[PDB]
Amino acid sequence: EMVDNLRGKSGQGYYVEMTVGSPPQTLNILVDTGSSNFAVGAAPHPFLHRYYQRQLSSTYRDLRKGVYVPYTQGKWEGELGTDLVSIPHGPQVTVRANIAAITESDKFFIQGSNWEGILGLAYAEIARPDDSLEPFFDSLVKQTHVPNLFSLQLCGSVGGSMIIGGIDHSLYTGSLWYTPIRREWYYEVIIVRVEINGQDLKMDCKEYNYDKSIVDSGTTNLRLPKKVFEAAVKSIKAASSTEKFPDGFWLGEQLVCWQAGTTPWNIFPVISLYLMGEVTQQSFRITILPQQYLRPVEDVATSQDDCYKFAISQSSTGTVMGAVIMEGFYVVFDRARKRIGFAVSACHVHDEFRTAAVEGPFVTLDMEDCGYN
Ligand SMILES: CCNc1cc(C(=O)N[C@@H](Cc2ccccc2)[C@H](O)CNC(C)(C)CCCC(C)C)cc(N2CCCC2=O)c1
Repeated sequence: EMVDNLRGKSGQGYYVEMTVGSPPQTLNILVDTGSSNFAVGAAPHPFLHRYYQRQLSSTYRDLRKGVYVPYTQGKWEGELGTDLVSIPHGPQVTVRANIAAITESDKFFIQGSNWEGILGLAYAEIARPDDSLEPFFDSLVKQTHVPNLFSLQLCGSVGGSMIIGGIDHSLYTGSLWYTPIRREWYYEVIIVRVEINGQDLKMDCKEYNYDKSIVDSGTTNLRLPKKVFEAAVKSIKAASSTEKFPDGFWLGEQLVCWQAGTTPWNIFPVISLYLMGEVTQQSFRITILPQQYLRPVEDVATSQDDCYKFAISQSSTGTVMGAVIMEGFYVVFDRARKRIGFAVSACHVHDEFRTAAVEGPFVTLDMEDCGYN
């Protein structure tokens, strides 16, 4: 009954329906594996259709502590408190959790996104103000009999499914390949190799993980360390040289459009990200097609064409495998076994020539540890 319980709009995040307070106040909350704070708009804002009204909740408890959270994009400040929370289209349980009441924000809420809050699903180590603020999932597991695990199937209006407490076999095909969660703070993993159209980038694998690599459903793009990003773009341009695009495109500052239905998918290469396996020197790879890294930008004004933005960008905080990477894959966040599984999704991207895939195992003779720290 949790299938297709996610909605969203490209580049604006995926959200699930939740209720906070008593009586229940329904709100759409963005699913974010890239942070650990559960926060909801709690005051009027230009882009908010509704918000959390603490005065109307008889079960609310103020913690008398303020909180500030800065993201890559946007930031907000609010008041900490606790209240009862439930997930209509999820496990039928009610738990008391910490909630940050957003009273001030900057470039956080998105006009027309349809969500009013965020659910940080990562670990307490990155929660603000500090790790003593128990994240929502932790509270959920402690207070209920929900297994310490959740899976996300993001599909490219959009939708998807967030299965809490288990794995839904009808949401993927083939095998599930697991990569270790290197450290329990962000969902940190290790990339051991990167290929652009079968051609290895030939780089010390530590570069791919400088200073860390994570799985973040709350970030749109595939963000790469400067060195890797430059190498990647050079290779993608080479592969697509039959057409020349302005530098602004490769910088993600400009759209590229083609007449409706004529996008030349074939001139863009497949990007392979090899992830560390559960066994020494073993790995598996997930393949990304341009249908994933060329994000469609819907606009009625430009509807005679199909327009896209390059969804691969530079980062100075490590590799971020965002939503465009997760789309088309069934991703299992097995917190109980400190590992993340990937499998081809029931809504995977593909055309008559290529398809997104999860393949393994691959072996490496190199004995180097790809971990940066
Ligand atoms: C979906 C909206 N699009 C985005 C979002 C973000 C972004 O910062 N997302 C937040 C959550 C968030 C913030 C605002 C609105 C919605 C969700 C995420 O937690 C960061 N995780 C991090 C990176 C791990 C940081 C967590 C900080 C906390 C203090 C732990 C970056 C994007 N960018 C920036 C350039 C490329 C790109 O795609 C595009």
